[PDB]
Amino acid sequence: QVQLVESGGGLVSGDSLRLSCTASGRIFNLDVMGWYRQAPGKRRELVADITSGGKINYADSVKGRFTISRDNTKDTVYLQMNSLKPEDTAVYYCNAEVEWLDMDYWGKGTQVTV
Amino acid sequence: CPRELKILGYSFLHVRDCSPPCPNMYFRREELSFARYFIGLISIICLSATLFTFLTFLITRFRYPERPIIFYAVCYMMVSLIFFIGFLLEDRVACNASSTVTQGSHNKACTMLFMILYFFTMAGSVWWVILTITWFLAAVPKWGSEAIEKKALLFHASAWGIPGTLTIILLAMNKIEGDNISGVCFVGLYDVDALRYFVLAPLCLYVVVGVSLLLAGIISLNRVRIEIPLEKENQDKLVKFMIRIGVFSILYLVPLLVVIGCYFYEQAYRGIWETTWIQERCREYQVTQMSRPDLILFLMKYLMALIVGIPSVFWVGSKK
Repeated sequence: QVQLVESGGGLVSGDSLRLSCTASGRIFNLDVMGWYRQAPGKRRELVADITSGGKINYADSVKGRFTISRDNTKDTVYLQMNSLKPEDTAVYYCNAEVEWLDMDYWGKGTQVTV
Repeated sequence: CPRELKILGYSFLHVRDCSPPCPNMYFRREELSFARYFIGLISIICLSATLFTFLTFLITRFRYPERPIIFYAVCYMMVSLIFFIGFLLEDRVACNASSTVTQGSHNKACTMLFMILYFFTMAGSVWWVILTITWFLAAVPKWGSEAIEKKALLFHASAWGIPGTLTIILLAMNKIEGDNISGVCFVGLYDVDALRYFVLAPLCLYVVVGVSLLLAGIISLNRVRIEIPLEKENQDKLVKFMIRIGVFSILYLVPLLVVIGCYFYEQAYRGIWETTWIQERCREYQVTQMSRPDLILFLMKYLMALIVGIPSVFWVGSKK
């Protein structure tokens, strides 16, 4: 589950911006859960992964700009995109994983524009 | 008796001092000649298969819940390595020349191998048992890769400490024992009590605990493959994982059950190899002691003792 928090981006942020993702249909312990983009382009790229309280890992061209967090009683991963400039235009996808079983969960429905 | 004092004493056969002969110890000479080929031809190739696994391991977000497999592979790699003394030197110091000849408790010529073989043999079994417990967590519990890893120091403590104490408890007043010409220093090859108490029982308890928790993990997952229908695609995708656990568990629990059978066979046999030694000794040679089991049983003894570590290859090859 993701929610569309969109207007058009800022319509060229204002002062800030945040996304949220949340999982209520779950069985196994979601180990790594994060976000991915697409330009729209030939790929779906990584943004920021959190590993159940540690090992936050941002994007190798975007690191040092965003923030990511997580709650645990509610399986919610957050992404705050401060200092945002257009090339963040992408339909974003929340992602979740269980490692030993190798099951990957993808949400749908969020888009940012400028 | 070819010994009279530890030159405990060295007392094996109900006596102040004695030692059973090194050639024709139990069995016919012929089968020793082909064991000379075969024990190696299985052990070195099993070692070659097992070392590849560790080689790949030294190179999928985290390995925290599959971690015990690495140390399993290492342990039985070492077991195979020091069985490779089967024809490594092309000398048999461990049956010392005529010197603690047959095998020396409290002397270097034997102790340098028992303390590794017994240690790693127990360590591998404990690694498999706590691999079962590692899968028990994160199957019926709600535990993650990082959360389970937080008990890793306790896991290493148990896994390397049980073999450590089981070795510590085998000094002068306790039983370090010999080997056949096809063997390396190990406990219980001539003494039934050593087997019964400090070999057979730990293996049986480990296998029992593993079965217990392995089934209470696999059939605890059973409640999830069906009885929650919303993401079918995993059915026959997580199936690869369950079937891999099953295959691994078969390929492990076969050899341990077989070797426990062999030791139960010796715990009901060696009582008659002796009671008729009063009638095969006092000269060179119930109505017979051994039969076709002269190889077909003690050969699969060593075979299964070596192929306990084979599940690693059909575990690693299913994840590529």
